[PDB]
Amino acid sequence: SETRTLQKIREATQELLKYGLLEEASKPNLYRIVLSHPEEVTRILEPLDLDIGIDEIRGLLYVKVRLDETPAQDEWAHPLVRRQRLNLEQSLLVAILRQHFVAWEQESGTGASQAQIAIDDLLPQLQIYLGDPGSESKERTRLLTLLDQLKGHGLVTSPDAHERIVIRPIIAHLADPINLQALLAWLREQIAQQT
Amino acid sequence: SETRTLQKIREATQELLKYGLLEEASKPNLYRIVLSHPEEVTRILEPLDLDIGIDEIRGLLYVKVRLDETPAQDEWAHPLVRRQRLNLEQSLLVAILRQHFVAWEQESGTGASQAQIAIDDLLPQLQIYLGDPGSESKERTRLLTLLDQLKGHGLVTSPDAHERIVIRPIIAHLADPINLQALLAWLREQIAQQT
Amino acid sequence: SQTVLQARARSERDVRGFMKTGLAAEHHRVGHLLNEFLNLALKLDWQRQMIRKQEVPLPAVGVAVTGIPAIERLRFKEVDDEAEQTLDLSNHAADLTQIGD
Amino acid sequence: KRMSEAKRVDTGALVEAGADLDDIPVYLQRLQELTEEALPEKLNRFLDY
Amino acid sequence: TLVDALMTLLCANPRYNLASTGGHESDRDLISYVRGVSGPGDGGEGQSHIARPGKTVTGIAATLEREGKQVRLGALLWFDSTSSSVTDMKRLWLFSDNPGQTLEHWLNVYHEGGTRLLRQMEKEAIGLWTYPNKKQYLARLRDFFEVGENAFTLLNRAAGLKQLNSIDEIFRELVLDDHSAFDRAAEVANSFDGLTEIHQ
Amino acid sequence: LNRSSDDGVTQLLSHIEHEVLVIEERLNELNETMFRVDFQPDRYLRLDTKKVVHESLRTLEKAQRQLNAARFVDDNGESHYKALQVLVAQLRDACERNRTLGAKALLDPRFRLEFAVSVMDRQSGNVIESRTGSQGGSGGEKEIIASYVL
Amino acid sequence: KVVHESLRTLEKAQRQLNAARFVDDNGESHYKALQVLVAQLRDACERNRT
Amino acid sequence: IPLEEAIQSLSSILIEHVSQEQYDINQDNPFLQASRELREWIKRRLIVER
Repeated sequence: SETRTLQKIREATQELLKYGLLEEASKPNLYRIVLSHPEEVTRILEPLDLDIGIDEIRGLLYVKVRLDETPAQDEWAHPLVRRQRLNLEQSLLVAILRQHFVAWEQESGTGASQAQIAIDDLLPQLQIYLGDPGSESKERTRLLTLLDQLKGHGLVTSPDAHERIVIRPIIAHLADPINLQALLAWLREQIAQQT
Repeated sequence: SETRTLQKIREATQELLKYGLLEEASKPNLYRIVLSHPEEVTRILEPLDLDIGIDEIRGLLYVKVRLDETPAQDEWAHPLVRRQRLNLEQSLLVAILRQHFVAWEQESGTGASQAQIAIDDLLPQLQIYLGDPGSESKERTRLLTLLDQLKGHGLVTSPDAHERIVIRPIIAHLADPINLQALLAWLREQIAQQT
Repeated sequence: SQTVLQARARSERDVRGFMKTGLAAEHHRVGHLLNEFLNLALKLDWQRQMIRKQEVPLPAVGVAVTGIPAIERLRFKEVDDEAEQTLDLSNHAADLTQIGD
Repeated sequence: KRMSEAKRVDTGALVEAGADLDDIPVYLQRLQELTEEALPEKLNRFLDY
Repeated sequence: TLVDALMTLLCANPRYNLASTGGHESDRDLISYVRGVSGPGDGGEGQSHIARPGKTVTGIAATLEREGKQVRLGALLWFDSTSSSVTDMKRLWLFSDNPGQTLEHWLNVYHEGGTRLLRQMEKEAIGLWTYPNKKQYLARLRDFFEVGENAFTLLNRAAGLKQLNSIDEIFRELVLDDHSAFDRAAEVANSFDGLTEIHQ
Repeated sequence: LNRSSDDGVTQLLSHIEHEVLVIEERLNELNETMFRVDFQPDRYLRLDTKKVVHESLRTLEKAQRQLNAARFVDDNGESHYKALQVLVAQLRDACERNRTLGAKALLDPRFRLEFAVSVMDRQSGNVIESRTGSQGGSGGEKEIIASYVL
Repeated sequence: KVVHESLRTLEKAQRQLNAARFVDDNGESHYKALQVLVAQLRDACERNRT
Repeated sequence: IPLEEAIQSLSSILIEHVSQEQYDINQDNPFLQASRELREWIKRRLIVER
């Protein structure tokens, strides 16, 4: 009887609300459809106070809160988007990945295909701020579980068979990147002070 | 140009999606709002393959999957369903709860008030099926674990001070004649396999 | 004796209640289907954890959509700083006029 | 088919009735009740308001 | 920097550095002052441009006098960590009419102890008031100076705004008090809710 | 199809690279001129540039590579033709929508790089301000930034 | 004094409702008119920044 | 027997049999060993806790 919203756009909206990320590099058809119907998706998502911000340069979409234009509420609050604060280790790892992504973009450009970073490369860098937990096995297990945890948020890909990882473009649009730089530099300076 | 759904409707539908079900017994100001504009809520939920289902007799609104115009798909494989498929032992307790609910409902008539049941009455019922481990502590822990897992589905509240639990009226819809007939057919098929 | 009699007091009270239920649902349609299902349940072998971890084909209702993983929602760790205090509040008498031409 | 569709549109009053021919009397009773008492009362209230 | 140090207390939602932009947009925020961000930085790893990256404290106070009577406005802002997000900055606005209460006094008290100490001092001392959020403090300013809320915002946008591009906009948004009947219209619409429910 | 060649697209991309290199080299002379003046007591300004690989160029390169791979699977040349059609589709769509920045960042040399004013230390050469605009600044300082760059 | 089109349309709906009270039906058209009046209020309240 | 007192008594008793290596009686943690076997018996229906 009544018209139904086209199939692939329903698929796109459901997937985008499941993961929060769409990438031309991993779902080209859906990304193309969503960009070819920019008004329809934003109209479907408008009732929920959700809205998509499109990053053509990196070929990435992401769901961001739509709340009103600078109302009396300085900080947005939403019923679905439950705010989370990462624990210390996750914060430091995200800062490391952020710095690597920014450095690589400084050389190859904005949106250049990300160079894979070996798992072995990361362990010394976390050892600067966390030391050695007792064994190589323990530290590698910790790093792998942290990478798996971050893959949930879509910041990184799963390690390949050669044990390297890629940095998802999403990491550029983190909430407040100034927090990572400041905390990272602060701990880096504290360790030099104490040593 | 820009058209925003009525802010009240946005609030009501956001809460309804957050909790998965709504009631006049707890949130009347939103239950009425949804009950006055069912077309708007249905069309807002239409793209996500979610559809409202109304209950004026008891004061219950709930959201349910859709297969219309994309049929022949398992409901739980839907992308947004965030909880697991029901477990057999959980459905057993669901059947017992539904039996108590029908008794209470036909005693006090379909309508207001809550269908309360004491934890004492449920331990014996399960004792027949699940066996007796000869330790009231262990079987009490088992029953509380089952109830907690059912709170994840929104069928019951947690035990309160007097060791009682309210059977949320949504149970009347989770186990109704069609679903029970399908469940009976499947259980008979399993029994036949066992032979 | 007062423990055994208490045990029977619980056991009898919790069956005199169970039988009041069932009577109220013998002729109600959903009650009838429920009694059929409950009867069919006994044949199963519940002791095996695997049999009572099957997945019945019941529908999904009250499906809740939450935790939309918007990237903006994240926040980072707040590491406390406690080494020292900046009590210094000097008057800054160095404000004497030293200015160019 | 038509009983299933009626259930779909139906708001709660028939949650306790299946889609087999046994339960047709309940649907007929619902239609009778709507035609006789509930509908005219609701219409009277609506017009008065 | 000084003009905005003053204006942080006066206006509800200030437009910092307004005069430079020409009168239509502001391009700073309270955090960039508390931390004293000197500029956009080197754009890479460097953190040299930020003055007080660690746990820091800050305060501002303005003293206005009439016929010898002193009303000393004040404000306190501090971080407990490196975080520079608005929700982690903890604030305490202050209003007083006692000459003895001073910003240095407040800073010394804070150095002795956190917010709880200042709240106790509020009970102890006469002619002093504090507010954990800016709204109640602004209400106090309104009831003290007997002016509608629009007046201070008018003052802020008057610090620059050397254009006056449209008299209508200025007199509609910056001069005339808000008397819109939106709440009354909402109430009137809600009166028909019963009819809608019955009809549905 | 055998006689057909892929030279057309690669030559266009090479020409675009030449244009970008020409623009960068021309900016190089301005950078050298700008070294001679003091934007500040001991700071001399400079113009930088990064390279913006728009998603369209990545997709076009991927299509070209898969075309190179598709020639060597024989199905009456159907796969090769399909790959060529896919590759040509991007170009045609960009031509039809040249006004959108999406195609500009693929066919326009001016959009292949992103500019940013920078402040250099005269002695050490370490950058202090990677000024991407004039947000913030004191005014007057804003004025000198604007005047220098313009 | 500048009367905007919105107030004029609301006045037109006011008059339409006033004249529509008396039509003979099940109340359908009267309810239609009343709701179309209120819809102007709700729409105005929601987009209050326009 | 209240359960905690039962654990106490059984743990104390097990200590007086550690020298019986003929049944692999160990020394790591008497309280945990009690917590284990005082329920191993319950599942064997020798003792029942109510």
